[PDB]
Amino acid sequence: SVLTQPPSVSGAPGQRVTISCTGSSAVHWYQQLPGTAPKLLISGNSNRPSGVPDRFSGSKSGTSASLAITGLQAEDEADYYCQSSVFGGGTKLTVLGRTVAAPSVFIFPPSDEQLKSGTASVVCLLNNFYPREAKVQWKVDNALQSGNSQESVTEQDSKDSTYSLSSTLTLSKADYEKHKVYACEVTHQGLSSPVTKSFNRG
Amino acid sequence: QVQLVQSGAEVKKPGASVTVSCQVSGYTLTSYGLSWVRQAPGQGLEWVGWINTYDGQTKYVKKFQGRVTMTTHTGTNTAYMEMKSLRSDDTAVYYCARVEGVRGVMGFHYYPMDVWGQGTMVTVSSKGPSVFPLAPAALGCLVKDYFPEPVTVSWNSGALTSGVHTFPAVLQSSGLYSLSSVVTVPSSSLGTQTYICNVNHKPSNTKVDKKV
Amino acid sequence: GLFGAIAGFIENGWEGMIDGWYGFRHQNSEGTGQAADLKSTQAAIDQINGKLNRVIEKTNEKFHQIEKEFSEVEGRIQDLEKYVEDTKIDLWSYNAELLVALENQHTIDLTDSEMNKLFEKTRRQLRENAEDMGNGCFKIYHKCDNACIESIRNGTYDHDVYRDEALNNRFQ
Amino acid sequence: VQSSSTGKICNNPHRILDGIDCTLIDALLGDPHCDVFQNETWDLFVERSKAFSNCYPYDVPDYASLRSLVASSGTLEFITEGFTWTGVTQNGGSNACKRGPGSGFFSRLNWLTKSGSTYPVLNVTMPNNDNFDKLYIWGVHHPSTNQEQTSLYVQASGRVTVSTRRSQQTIIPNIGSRPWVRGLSSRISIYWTIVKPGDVLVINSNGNLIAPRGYFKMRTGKSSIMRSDAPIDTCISECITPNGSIPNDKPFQNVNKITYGACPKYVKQNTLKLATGMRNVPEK
Amino acid sequence: YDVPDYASLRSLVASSGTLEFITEGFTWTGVTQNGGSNACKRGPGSGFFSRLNWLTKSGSTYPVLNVTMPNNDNFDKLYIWGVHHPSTNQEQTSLYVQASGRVTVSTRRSQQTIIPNIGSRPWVRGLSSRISIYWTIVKPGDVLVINSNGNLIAPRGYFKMRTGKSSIMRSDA
Ligand SMILES: *[C@@H]1O[C@H](CO)[C@@H](O[C@@H]2O[C@H](CO)[C@@H](O[C@@H]3O[C@H](CO[C@H]4O[C@H](CO[C@H]5O[C@H](CO)[C@@H](O)[C@H](O)[C@@H]5O[C@H]5O[C@H](CO)[C@@H](O)[C@H](O)[C@@H]5O)[C@@H](O)[C@H](O[C@H]5O[C@H](CO)[C@@H](O)[C@H](O)[C@@H]5O)[C@@H]4O)[C@@H](O)[C@H](O[C@H]4O[C@H](CO)[C@@H](O)[C@H](O)[C@@H]4O)[C@@H]3O)[C@H](O)[C@H]2NC(C)=O)[C@H](O)[C@H]1NC(C)=O
Ligand SMILES: *[C@@H]1O[C@H](CO)[C@@H](O[C@@H]2O[C@H](CO)[C@@H](O[C@@H]3O[C@H](CO[C@H]4O[C@H](CO)[C@@H](O)[C@H](O)[C@@H]4O)[C@@H](O)[C@H](O[C@H]4O[C@H](CO)[C@@H](O)[C@H](O)[C@@H]4O)[C@@H]3O)[C@H](O)[C@H]2NC(C)=O)[C@H](O)[C@H]1NC(C)=O
Ligand SMILES: *[C@@H]1O[C@H](CO)[C@@H](O[C@@H]2O[C@H](CO)[C@@H](O[C@@H]3O[C@H](CO[C@H]4O[C@H](CO)[C@@H](O)[C@H](O)[C@@H]4O)[C@@H](O)[C@H](O[C@H]4O[C@H](CO)[C@@H](O)[C@H](O)[C@@H]4O)[C@@H]3O)[C@H](O)[C@H]2NC(C)=O)[C@H](O)[C@H]1NC(C)=O
Ligand SMILES: *[C@@H]1O[C@H](CO)[C@@H](O)[C@H](O)[C@H]1NC(C)=O
Ligand SMILES: *[C@@H]1O[C@H](CO)[C@@H](O)[C@H](O)[C@H]1NC(C)=O
Ligand SMILES: *[C@@H]1O[C@H](CO)[C@@H](O)[C@H](O)[C@H]1NC(C)=O
Repeated sequence: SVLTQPPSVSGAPGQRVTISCTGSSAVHWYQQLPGTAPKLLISGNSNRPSGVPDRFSGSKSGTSASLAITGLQAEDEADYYCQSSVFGGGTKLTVLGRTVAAPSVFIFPPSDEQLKSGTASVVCLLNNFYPREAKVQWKVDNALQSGNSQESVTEQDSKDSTYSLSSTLTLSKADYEKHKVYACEVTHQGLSSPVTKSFNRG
Repeated sequence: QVQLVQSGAEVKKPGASVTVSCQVSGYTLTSYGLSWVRQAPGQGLEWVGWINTYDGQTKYVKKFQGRVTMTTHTGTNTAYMEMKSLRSDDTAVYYCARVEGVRGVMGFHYYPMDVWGQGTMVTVSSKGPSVFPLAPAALGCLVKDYFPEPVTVSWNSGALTSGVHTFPAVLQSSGLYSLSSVVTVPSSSLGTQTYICNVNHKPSNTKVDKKV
Repeated sequence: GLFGAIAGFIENGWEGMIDGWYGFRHQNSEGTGQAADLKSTQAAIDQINGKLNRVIEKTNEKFHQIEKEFSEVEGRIQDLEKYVEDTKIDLWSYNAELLVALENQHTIDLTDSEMNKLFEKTRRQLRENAEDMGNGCFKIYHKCDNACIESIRNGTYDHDVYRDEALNNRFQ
Repeated sequence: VQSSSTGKICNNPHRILDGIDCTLIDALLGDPHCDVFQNETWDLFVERSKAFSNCYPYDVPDYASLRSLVASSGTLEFITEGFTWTGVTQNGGSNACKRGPGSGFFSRLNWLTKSGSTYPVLNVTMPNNDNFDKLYIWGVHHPSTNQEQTSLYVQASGRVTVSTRRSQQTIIPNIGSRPWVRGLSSRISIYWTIVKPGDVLVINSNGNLIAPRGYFKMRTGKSSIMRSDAPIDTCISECITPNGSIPNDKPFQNVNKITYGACPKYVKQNTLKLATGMRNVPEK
Repeated sequence: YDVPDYASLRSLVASSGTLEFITEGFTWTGVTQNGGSNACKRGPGSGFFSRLNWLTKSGSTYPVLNVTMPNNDNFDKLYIWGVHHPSTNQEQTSLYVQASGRVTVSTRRSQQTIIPNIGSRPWVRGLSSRISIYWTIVKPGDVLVINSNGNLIAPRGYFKMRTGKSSIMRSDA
């Protein structure tokens, strides 16, 4: 058996969120609040245990079960797993507040220590972008590279109600020196024309 | 009230063996089977095994066969899971969860884990967080290559609180974690003065203060 | 294998035979042909189709019985219940083992007998016109075309009208 | 030999009764969390391993016999009779057995205590004028302290005698401390009496009586009880084991020696091949 | 002595396959321990069963013994206790100040109470009094409570019960 699941649904309070799982072969849905033991949310693909609100629901159709949360509150934001023994990949339910913004890009050259570490890490930062669904395509010597960038996005800040990302990829010491100019090409929803910020040593 | 109370956090060394315990309360241990589920730090739940209380028959994953042993002390309503030949990858939170079937069926095929323990953080590793500067505006610190996830980053511990963004740690093919913390600074203040970032790592017990 | 037909003087099965269980392969001037014998196959299948309903008619219906799993330790009565159940289980396991062994032995003997019966029936049709070569295959001593062969398989082989030619071919 | 099971109990053609958290005796006595099982009937009572008791700590001498005969009767149909307890307080309860928000007791048992400052020698009777057996479940209260014994029952040592034309059964309650169960050191002992048609029941007690409220209509039939954690399913099967329902097309099975219905016979062998063909001699 | 349900006790002891006896610390307050008799001569003097404790009155009183032992181990414990039936009422009150004691041994799940009687019995080895031997099995996580106001032949410990291939046979071979 292998379980599959749609990951990282970013939703606002008061809406409906649908999470999927496709058992290849009794699926149960658990929720893990941040820093707390998992909790049983529904069993038998439909039945809800004692203590959960009626907004949680499950629906099995053939070999694909789905979990629906309606009018979700603050406590419903957590990570959700399906179980059948094997677990699901996981699906983070964040909170979303509406605040239009535009990314602010900064590029920080690698330090000398990681060059001698044999692991030269190049990072690019986008600060205060609202959608959080933007994907940034890295580019080295104006050539795209994939399978190396690692992306990290902070949560929603009540002060600003926007999001920040730091994308980072690593190269070998020989591979780092050979490359001429480093950058990361950003594709954004709130920002129309893609922005380039590059740098070179010197 | 039904409760599962687990042992305290364990810090071991690779190649050792660890024993986690789960004391049940509010019901009889032999009425319910007991599953053990691990969670690596930020890598999702992973089913470890299942003990059939009242007859002692087990079921482990092929990944854990031979090096995990589950037992029940029915006198004290306790269950024990010992993991031998500890590796670095075994650093995780372990949960005991209660499953229903013990007679006629193996419970975990048909029933959910309706009651969980608080879990114990079995950490078998130690690695120092290497700190690097980040300057070109904005400036930050890159924390790299530490195994146990809980690491805090401050800036003089009272200086910088707004404009600082703590990106949660990210994996690596080597199995070590890395994060970054960057703060915007007024363009005049970037050249006149620099700040110091304090990276605190309790499991490796390392506190590194570095500038820019 | 009491008659030595199957795994005996036949010496080989026919994986190309899918029409039935027992059959003929003929070779004459026209060319090699193959057919299956429906009567013998049907007889063997009929004798095999049951063979377990005729001893264990069906499952009897049991509703309330003794307890067979015990938590505590009582003593005499629990010992007696355990003993009774163990005795019943051992006796029924022996019954199953012996029944299956006997049925398998009889099935093997039955199919061997059907093969031998087909061989003997064919040999009796060819009174003096054919000779048994010993490998389960008959040498017929005259012009025997496909109509002749299908008459042999039919069971209406007219041995009288080939007797002179066959006898002349055999004894010169 | 049928050596595998689907793992689920088919709910047809047999009237299965899944006992959620209730044992047969707990549903019989009338435990609060067993109130949903009143007047239930079954062909097979499936008793889960997770069942627990949540009422006054009781004890059934010859527990196996009562469980067996109640399971065989195949019904929990309880007919309330008019018992006349004169001079005693009825409907006693305790905080160990919380029905609703307040104290309570078994719903099929009547805890009689002293009224005012006296406890008369109860002497009641019920005739069996119907043509079925009646099952009467009564009890005897064992208090923890002599002070409690005299505070509930003015006598220093009561006794309970329940008798019919053919048999009698007398219990002398004792006073002593017992292991702490659900906040109490006192116990109930559960006894039963079967009144055959045309017989009479006489209850004579001078203290420590947990009287019946009526009778359970006994029956004869194809009913039984099974201990299994297999989940019930919507499906057809004639043979039920604790491992679930199994097909009875094969004559023998190796799943479980505990069976119900038109089941195959249990054998120790995991496989028995029956030849349905001839000796296999392949080419070459 | 006399064992009600002697066959059951013999069967379960034989099945356990061991006589391993673990002495427990029982606290009998206000009674005299290690009673003995001249019918059971251990050494040159009077004695008793080595696994049983004959408790008599101390001074001129016999308090209501109420002791407990929890089973915190993961094996069953077998407790062998007894009830003394005296021959004469004078002997009953001389050993036990009460005119009629009783012995109740109980666990969370079961209880077992014996009312000793006083009467003359056939003369066996110089005595008309008897011991009645009862047993209790305390499963793991259970508790044993012994409440007696007289006529108690208390246990000294427990026999470690086991499961296995053991049995008993009557044979002179
Ligand atoms: C249908 O369902 C039934 C019921 O669920 C299934 O039957 C079970 O099947 C499994 C798998 O085959 C059996 O597990 C195997 O057990 C053997 C050893 O078995 C012997 O002990 C069994 C258990 O005894 C303990 O529990 C009983 C009941 O509580 C108790 O009376 C005992 O005294 C003992 O209790 C001790 O342990 C308790 C729990 O720790 C404590 O509370 C207690 O205080 C004691 O310390 C016993 O049941 C078994 O069989 C008896 O009963 C069966 C009836 O099923 C009967 O047929 C037998 O003849 C016996 O009379 C034995 O006495 C164990 O060696 C196996 O281990 C294998 O695998 C492990 C790794 O997984 C390896 O390390 C081993 O080397 C070995 O390879 C396995 O665990 C289970 O015993 C059996 N019975 C029950 C009641 O569960 C059946 O399989 C299902 N069938 C299908 C087709 O689905
Ligand atoms: C004859 O001898 C027996 C055995 O020695 C005595 O029985 C004991 O009686 C005492 C009280 O008389 C019982 O004590 C009570 O135990 C309850 C159960 O506690 C257990 O479980 C809890 C978990 O729920 C554990 O925390 C605890 O450590 C025990 O393992 C307690 O809940 C009771 O607490 C109540 O009273 C205390 C008193 O201060 C309060 O502090 C509490 O908050 C609460 O209000 C209480 O402690 C004991 O359990 C009995 N043991 C047995 C084996 O039955 C008889 O009393 C004695 N009789 C005579 C006449 O001498
Ligand atoms: C209720 O009724 C019963 C039965 O009638 C009485 O029980 C009898 O009690 C008397 C004494 O009270 C017992 O007598 C004793 O018997 C002992 C056994 O002797 C038998 O075996 C020896 C062989 O060893 C034979 O020689 C003998 O004939 C008997 O067959 C004797 O050893 C005792 O002897 C001691 O006392 C006498 C007294 O003089 C001395 O001479 C001896 O040397 C020795 O010191 C004694 O004789 C008798 O056995 C009991 N019978 C039964 C069946 O139990 C109860 O006493 C009575 N109770 C009341 C309250 O009335
Ligand atoms: C076989 O024989 C039957 C009757 O003896 C006859 O009707 C038939 O034509 C023959 N040939 C066949 C079936 O090919
Ligand atoms: C049970 O049945 C009896 C008679 O059939 C009836 O008097 C009683 O009210 C019923 N009780 C419940 C709870 O159904
Ligand atoms: C019997 O064994 C127990 C524990 O094994 C020990 O404490 C005791 O001294 C032993 N007694 C004898 C007589 O061997």
